[PDB]
Amino acid sequence: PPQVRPSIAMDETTQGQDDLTHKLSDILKANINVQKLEMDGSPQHIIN
DNA sequence: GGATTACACCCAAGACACCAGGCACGAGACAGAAAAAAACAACGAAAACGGCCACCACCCAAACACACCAAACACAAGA
Repeated sequence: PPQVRPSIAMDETTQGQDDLTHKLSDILKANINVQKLEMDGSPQHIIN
């Protein structure tokens, strides 16, 4: 939940996500990129 | 090859990504691969020349005998 990775406020209008949130976003991007290889051309040096 | 190295408290100071090559789409060229034909192997049909049996005659093989030579028990010699 967001409690484990809360955001914060820089100057009254700004927020950066916690490290875990950006890490989870990167994991999601990696997952979707994986689901973009077994659906089309993939010369075995991109799947790995 | 990692992993740990006093405890509490105070203050100040700076940053809170910018910018550059990859995915998609965006089009050519030999290579990844597919289609064809002509000189590659064989077989059917004709021609005549090489192969088989005669005919054939002169040259090599066997018998007879010659003289000649190699050879083998033993009467004699010998230590």
